[PDB]
Amino acid sequence: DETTALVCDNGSGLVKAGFAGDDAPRAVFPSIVGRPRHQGVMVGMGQKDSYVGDEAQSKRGILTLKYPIEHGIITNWDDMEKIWHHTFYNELRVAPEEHPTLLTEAPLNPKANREKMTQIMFETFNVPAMYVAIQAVLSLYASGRTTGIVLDSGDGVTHNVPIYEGYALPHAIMRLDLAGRDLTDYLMKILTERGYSFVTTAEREIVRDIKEKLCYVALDFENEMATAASSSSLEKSYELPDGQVITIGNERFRCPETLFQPSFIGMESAGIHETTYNSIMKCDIDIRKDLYANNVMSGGTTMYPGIADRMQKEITALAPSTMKIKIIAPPERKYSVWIGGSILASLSTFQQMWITKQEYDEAGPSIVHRKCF
Amino acid sequence: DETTALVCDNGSGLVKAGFAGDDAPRAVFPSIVGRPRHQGVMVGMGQKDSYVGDEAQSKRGILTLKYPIEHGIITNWDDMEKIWHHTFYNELRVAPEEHPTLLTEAPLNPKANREKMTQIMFETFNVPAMYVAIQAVLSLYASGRTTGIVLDSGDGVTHNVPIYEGYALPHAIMRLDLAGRDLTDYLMKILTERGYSFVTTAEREIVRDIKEKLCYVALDFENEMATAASSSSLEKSYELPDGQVITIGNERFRCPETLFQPSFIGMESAGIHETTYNSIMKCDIDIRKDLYANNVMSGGTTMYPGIADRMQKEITALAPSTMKIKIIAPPERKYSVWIGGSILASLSTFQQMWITKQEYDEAGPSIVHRKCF
Amino acid sequence: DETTALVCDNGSGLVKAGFAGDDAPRAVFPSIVGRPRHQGVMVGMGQKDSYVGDEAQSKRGILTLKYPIEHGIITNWDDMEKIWHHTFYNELRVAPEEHPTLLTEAPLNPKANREKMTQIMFETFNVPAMYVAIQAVLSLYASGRTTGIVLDSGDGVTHNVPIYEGYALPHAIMRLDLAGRDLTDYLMKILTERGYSFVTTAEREIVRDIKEKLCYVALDFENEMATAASSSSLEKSYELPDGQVITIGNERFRCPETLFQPSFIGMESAGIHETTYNSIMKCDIDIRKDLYANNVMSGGTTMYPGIADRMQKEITALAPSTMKIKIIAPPERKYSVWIGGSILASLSTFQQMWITKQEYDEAGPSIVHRKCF
Amino acid sequence: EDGVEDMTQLEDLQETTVLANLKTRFERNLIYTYIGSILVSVNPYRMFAIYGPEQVQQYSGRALGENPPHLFAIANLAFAKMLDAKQNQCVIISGESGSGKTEATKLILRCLAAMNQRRDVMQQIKILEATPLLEAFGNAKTVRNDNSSRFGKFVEIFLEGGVICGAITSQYLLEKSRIVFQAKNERNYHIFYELLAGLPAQLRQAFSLQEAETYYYLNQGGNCEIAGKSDADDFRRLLAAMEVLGFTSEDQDSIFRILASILHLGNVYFEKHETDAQEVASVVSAREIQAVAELLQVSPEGLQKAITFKVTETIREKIFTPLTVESAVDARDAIAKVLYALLFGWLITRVNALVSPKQDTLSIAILDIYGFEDLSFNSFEQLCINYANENLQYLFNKIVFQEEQEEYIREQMDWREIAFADNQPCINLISLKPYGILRILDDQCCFPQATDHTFLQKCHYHHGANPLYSKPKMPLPEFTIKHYAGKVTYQVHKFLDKNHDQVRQDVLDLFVHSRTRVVAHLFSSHAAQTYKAHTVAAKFQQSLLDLVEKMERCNPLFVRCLKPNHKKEPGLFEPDVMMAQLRYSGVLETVRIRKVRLPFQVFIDRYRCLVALKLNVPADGDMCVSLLSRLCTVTPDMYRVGISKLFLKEHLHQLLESMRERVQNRAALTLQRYLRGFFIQRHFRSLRRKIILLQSRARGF
Amino acid sequence: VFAMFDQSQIQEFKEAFNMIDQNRDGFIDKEDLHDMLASLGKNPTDEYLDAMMNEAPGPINFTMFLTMFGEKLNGTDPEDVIRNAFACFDEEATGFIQEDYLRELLTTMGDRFTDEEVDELYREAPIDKKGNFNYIEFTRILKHGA
Ligand SMILES: Nc1ncnc2c1ncn2[C@@H]1O[C@H](COP(=O)(O)OP(=O)(O)O)[C@@H](O)[C@H]1O
Ligand SMILES: Nc1ncnc2c1ncn2[C@@H]1O[C@H](COP(=O)(O)OP(=O)(O)O)[C@@H](O)[C@H]1O
Ligand SMILES: Nc1ncnc2c1ncn2[C@@H]1O[C@H](COP(=O)(O)OP(=O)(O)O)[C@@H](O)[C@H]1O
Ligand SMILES: [Mg+2]
Repeated sequence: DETTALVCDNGSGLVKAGFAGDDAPRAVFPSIVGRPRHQGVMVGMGQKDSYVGDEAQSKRGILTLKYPIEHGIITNWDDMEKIWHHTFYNELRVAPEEHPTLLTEAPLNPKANREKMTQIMFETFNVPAMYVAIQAVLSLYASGRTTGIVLDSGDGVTHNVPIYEGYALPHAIMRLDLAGRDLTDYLMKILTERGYSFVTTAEREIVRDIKEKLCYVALDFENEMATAASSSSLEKSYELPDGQVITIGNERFRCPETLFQPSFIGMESAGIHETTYNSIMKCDIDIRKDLYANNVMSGGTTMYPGIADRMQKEITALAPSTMKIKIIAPPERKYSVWIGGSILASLSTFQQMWITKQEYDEAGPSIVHRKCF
Repeated sequence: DETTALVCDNGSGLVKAGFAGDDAPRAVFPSIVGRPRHQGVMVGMGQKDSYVGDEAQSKRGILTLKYPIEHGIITNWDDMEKIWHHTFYNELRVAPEEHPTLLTEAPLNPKANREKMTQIMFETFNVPAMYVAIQAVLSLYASGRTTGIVLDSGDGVTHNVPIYEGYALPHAIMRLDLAGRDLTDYLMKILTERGYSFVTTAEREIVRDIKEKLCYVALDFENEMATAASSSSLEKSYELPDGQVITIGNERFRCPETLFQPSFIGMESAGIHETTYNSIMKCDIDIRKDLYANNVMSGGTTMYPGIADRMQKEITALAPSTMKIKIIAPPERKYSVWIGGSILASLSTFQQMWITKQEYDEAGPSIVHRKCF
Repeated sequence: DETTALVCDNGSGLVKAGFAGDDAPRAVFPSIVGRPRHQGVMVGMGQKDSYVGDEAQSKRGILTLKYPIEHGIITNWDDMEKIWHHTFYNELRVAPEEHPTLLTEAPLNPKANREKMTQIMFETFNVPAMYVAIQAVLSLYASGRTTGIVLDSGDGVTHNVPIYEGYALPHAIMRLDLAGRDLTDYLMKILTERGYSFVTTAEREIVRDIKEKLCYVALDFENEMATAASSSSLEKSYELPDGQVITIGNERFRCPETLFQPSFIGMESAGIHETTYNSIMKCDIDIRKDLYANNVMSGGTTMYPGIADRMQKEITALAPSTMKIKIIAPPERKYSVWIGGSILASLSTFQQMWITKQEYDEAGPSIVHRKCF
Repeated sequence: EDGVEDMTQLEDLQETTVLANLKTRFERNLIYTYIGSILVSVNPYRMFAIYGPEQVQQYSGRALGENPPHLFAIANLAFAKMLDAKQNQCVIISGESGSGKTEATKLILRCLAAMNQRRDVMQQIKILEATPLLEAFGNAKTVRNDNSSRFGKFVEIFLEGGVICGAITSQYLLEKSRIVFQAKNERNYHIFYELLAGLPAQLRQAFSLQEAETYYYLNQGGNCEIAGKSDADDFRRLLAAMEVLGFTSEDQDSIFRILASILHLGNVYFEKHETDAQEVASVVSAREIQAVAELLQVSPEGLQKAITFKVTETIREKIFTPLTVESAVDARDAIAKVLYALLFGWLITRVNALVSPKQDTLSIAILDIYGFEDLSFNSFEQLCINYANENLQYLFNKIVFQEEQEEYIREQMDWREIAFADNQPCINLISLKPYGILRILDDQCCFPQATDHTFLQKCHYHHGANPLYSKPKMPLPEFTIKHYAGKVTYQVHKFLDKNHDQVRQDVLDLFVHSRTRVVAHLFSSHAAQTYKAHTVAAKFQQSLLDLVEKMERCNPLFVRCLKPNHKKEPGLFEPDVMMAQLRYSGVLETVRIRKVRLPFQVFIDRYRCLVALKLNVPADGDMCVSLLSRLCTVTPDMYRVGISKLFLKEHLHQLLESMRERVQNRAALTLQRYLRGFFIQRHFRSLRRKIILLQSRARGF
Repeated sequence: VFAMFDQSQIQEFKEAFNMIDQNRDGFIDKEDLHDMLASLGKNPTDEYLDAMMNEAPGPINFTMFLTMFGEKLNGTDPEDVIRNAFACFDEEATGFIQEDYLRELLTTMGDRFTDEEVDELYREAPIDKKGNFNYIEFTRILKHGA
């Protein structure tokens, strides 16, 4: 009867899991699987062949860390099963065979990904029901709006979804394979100019922490670079795990600049502002005014200081001066997809949109293409 | 006892409804029905399958707008029922089963249209009485005259009806299938010369607004074109819903010119002035002098600035110089048909001309052919 | 004396140039201009700032490719000059200052486009004479007919032009901004369902080649989809430039289906068959029977296998069964516009229809509006 | 001796017959009547002999035969059922406010205390003294009554072989939305006005209180004073009751502090300040917030953040999200409602602990529940009220059908399965999980841009085909539900504003860490006990489910208190008022369930006119249905008359009656034309055969 | 009725009708009765005989005469019908019907008859003091003759 649904926002970098109706995810941990890369010499020490989540980062210095998801696509289907098993049993401490599960996926992913998630849910974990949602719709659900264009940016992909009065325009949906992971790689590359070498996968986590703590978005790039070159007031220090101290200057704002200039990492694509403007201009002329004032930002990559100010400046430069530009960046936008999924999964009217086990048995794994979206 | 009659002037483009005895229509809204053409992604948003009237234009950017009436003929009989239901219940807030209803129709329409309106009124809405009137007679009623020739022009049809001392000459009644909708289409076509593309049905409304706000009738076409080409003082700007600004020059007076030169839209018919002169010349020689001085103009298409001046000039050129030409264009001619219908439906002597429910039950839907006109 | 005229059919995607009187274009190459997007490190390598035509596709992997024409409108007037200079000098190896030039344009383009082409021809290249023709008339000239409705479809626009005994009906001319480029974009979008990512402008050419080689039009869409889903006999393989092999199934016929269902790419317009039927029904009742049997198809987008069969089926479904429907699709319809232009420019009676340099000097760039069409 | 006690024994039970019998009983000063085992009591507004030990011994046990109806019959019947089945039983006293349910409960409590223990009456004294506190904390003035109980009082008397142990009092179905919202011409609960009126002056200066017109939570009605009620006297009586009930001065001071904190929290306003990407509500004046913090011994900044901020708190961070004006208003109202609910629960728990029992083997339960509500303007509270009444009417109909089945098997007959249509469809229409009205309301309470109009549209779409659901013709903001008591129209005006009752964990944590012991204890207990109930409707449904779950382990007994006149005149009666009360009380549901029940001797006597019934003393095997076969070509469906005589269906009954009246007409015509023949006889053979003979004989010699 | 005849009274009934019912206009005439009375011969005079009969129901017609013969009194009034009619308004098969009960029954239902007609009936009906009217002997006397 009272079977609470499970909301699992398995992103490329973080797993956000919890119960429907809650205000925050119950379990948040990195989506990594680690394996030992050294020689075990003590008897009985070395009987574990895999580490998932936070225990993979506690043992970070002897493991090889691998991500099962790149750019929103699950490429390793055994590590993904390990991560889902960890989430269901060790983290949520719940039995999946008696809870409906709600999962999320990027708008323009291959269909085999969704079919394989459906098959794994219905055959390995024996869930009673299933649904796969689109992350931007859940961002709007969490934002308390029915009209707006969502700029979601995790660390796999960046996509734009314009929605008006609950109606989506699929032809105006954008997608970029440029997100937090590429920012971490670019910061790792440009940290070599000061003589800092981060090579292994365990140092990728240190570079990611540096990026989260120190990096920010400059309102204007050229004068910021001139100020950084003409003085030393923009430099900050960071302490490495072994006690060494590093210092970074213009690398603080040069790393997030690749979101607006993808040419830094050798991509021909346009910036996030131009992508958003292009997505808006692909909609009806009667929809554009409402979309201009409902720019909803979601994801962890949108958490840089000053990113909303620059997005508003760029859109104002692009859009006509008559329109009013608003960038909605709630302080909890890092969990907006999960919050929206929790809101949606707890609705009583939503109970008729689940993919039940009987429907799967009847129609194969392809039922998810007509039941979802 | 005191059952107030309802006057419903359902035209091709606008519905003008109200109560008999009032000085103005109670409800005026576009005669459109819209349906969603995009994909609904939010749960609970998208449960409405139709929008009628102003709510169809609020949601203009996600709907497909369709007109139930073209050229004064009802072609969609379910959308028409939806529009009538909206008018009776949501707009007038009245119960149709206790109010006689007065409807209007073009002079030379097919008989099936009138029979179907009678059947719908007497079987779906259960009105106690009914009458179908001719719009030009109501225009004369509103103008306070019994003698004159009426040039009514909505957006479906344009017709001429000469009436002398309350007697109509049916053999001199003209009809043109050229009206405001064709003007909107022609303006949409000629707006592409400056690079403005309006394609969808939602942009048809924007083009219609442009035509209403900026277009006018030139006193003489050739010198107006020469002036427009030799300078730039006739250009005006218009702001689109999303903030873009368009500019139009000679298109301001080239659009209404198709009323006097139907050859612009590929029609062999004569202009409205020549049609009026031909209708006058089909009457008795003793009627022509009075008709020449009682040219009554009605409808929304007659609302262009300078249209009366050019009509008088053209008729003076055609008619002999001895006669005196007068063009009566009251400032409220956009509602003259409704005003005349309201005047007629409130008369005490008119209570014997209704088509009662008993007469319909006795004689079928064909009673309207002998009771009306 | 014997100054041979030049026929230049500069379309949105391909330039078709040659000499009047020939049976085939002398030069056919893509209408692209490329610029380097990477860093030049060798001394002397990187002194070229632009690549036009086939040399822009040889260096495709280091350049940013841009089209000067979208939807039949020249948007970049310096790249267009570069392309015309290339055509005149490097391709045709002729001096433009001693050869009359014949150019083509879509029926309903902005007037500034034609005026600017006239100005560029008469002031930059110093041609002795000029003419701008309509592509559908040239298609009829190449087809050896004087009566028929032409469905021309390049990759910028799709237009219908009904002509009877050499007389055109301008009010029945249709235009769609849906053509080969939109088909390439839609195929690029739907290729992501199998995990194939084509992002850059250089991969647009690969997708275009895939569309040209593998795509076809299904006689009926629903049973074709059922057959494709119920088996795997409709799948074909394609080899990418670096050796990777891709496979596509229902995407082979789902891409050209947007010509008959523009709703796939989010357009409210009607299919090409309904557009052709509507254009026919806007003509005189005495013209329709001859037009029904003279449906002439022209352009590269009409080169899909099975497109003529489906066009005939759809028109037969729409048109009355009494009429006889014929779809004329000559095997060389990809060059019909150029062939017709070559036939027209070689006529002796046509020598009086050129726009001479003296007339341009007298009347400004606006002479082309009264001399042409 | 013209009236009757039990209407079950009647041969024709109709609404007119029930009204006539009830008014005949009332005119003879006979209040109580019987419907099977269901008692009906009309409030006479006059002191009647419903007491006295002689009545107790007269009704003591099964020695009376229940010839006269009385509440003592219900009491000793419940006692006998308990001693027979060794199981608990409950008595449900329903009815409108002022219809006499309260003194009915007090008389039942006195009768049980007199007949069970008869050696010690301390339990009844201890449970009667707690009544004024519950009356002050759970009643309010409505547009229909001046003192209406807005909750269901559940008194459970524990018995051990005739020994009265401690009693447990429980509350259910409390109206949460009245604390913060009142309609026109109605007040809040009496406790706030009594506190503001009768409080000592220095207490008011310490709490910074003022007159009731200033406070927002009380002045919404516009009439803060009742014409005919003294608040100070009741407040002093409440103090006396608390002193008797062991409430020390510190506890009373804490209660007054909590109530003053609620009142001051009700006076906080917000302004729409402009932020970089949103509108943020900020408190106008910090005086009220500081006053509430001081009265509740909590942090002022903590309270201001709990009012104007939303907390998203995971393991590794804690994010504060500013709220809007409406969200802040909802948070403040939810805090006030939870404070009041916790205070009431604490008072009832302390009262129960004062008279705590020892064992738990047998118990008698008394429920004082409010009844159907159909006002002029009708809204969410009455919707919940009618839902609860429908769920009780389900059990009422179950009991009535059980009695009907017992009657059908009471004598010797082949008992058939009798059809019975229960009111389950109405319950499903209101609160079924997929698309119930309350479920739609709960869904709209978290949907992004939901308002009352969208909720109405969803209801119309989902329930447009339901026979019980009805839409207005014109686009009016209302809908109609066909209850068991008739069509009821609900005005959707603030359904979403009245349903927002979400209290987050930050508020509970703030209130736990208070410097006063009672508030901290209450909130710690609440956190320990706490659930997917975030709305008023969900909590109401949970409480009603708990109440029902407490009430299937026993066979309920129903007492239906009615009202003869709205003017409280002792003797004046109206027929329309009786019809309305019978519809609302569900008494007519028995008549609806009955439709076959007609008698035997009627057929024996007054159905001989057809074929001049030849036989005498027709027996159990009498030719009765075959009579119909050979006389009226009527299908055999009337079950059996015999000894157990309940056979005739209504349409056949009317057909036979109207056949009888044609027969009477024809017989009268025959007799009258025969008598005309006799008149012509006497006329002609008088004026000739009695005159010509005399004349001829006189002429003779 | 034509089928049923009470042979005891048929002779008197038919003699009365043949003395009253003749081939005439249709109204009852004093001519035939007066001729039968004064067939021997008597001085005709109007000294004290100015009013002979005045309470006929109305005009008589041969068709209406046959209807009256078929329906009212000629060979009619089956005893079972009378007993059943009188038992319809009583619960005891004994036929003790209260006189006042029949008073209102006759004076309120059917084509209403006056108390005068009920008394007229009682001029020959034996009734007990308490009013429980019985009808066996009265019915037999009415049907056989007198
Ligand atoms: N405060 C921050 N500043 C900058 N980057 C951040 C911040 N917080 C998280 N990120 C980046 O965002 C990415 C994770 O965001 P998330 O939305 O959880 O991704 P996903 O949904 O794909 O798992 C990581 O690469 C992380 O480095
Ligand atoms: N001020 C105006 N100037 C020009 N055209 C107008 C104006 N007002 C209305 N119209 C045109 O007149 C048409 C509607 O007139 P109306 O008489 O209401 O039509 P109908 O009676 O057929 O509904 C519309 O096409 C509208 O664009
Ligand atoms: N065999 C083919 N099958 C499908 N599409 C084709 C084929 N050949 C050319 N096309 C498409 O037609 C377009 C070019 O046709 P063309 O008539 O040359 O265009 P334009 O005249 O506008 O330059 C290109 O988009 C190309 O992909
Ligand atoms: Mg009109």
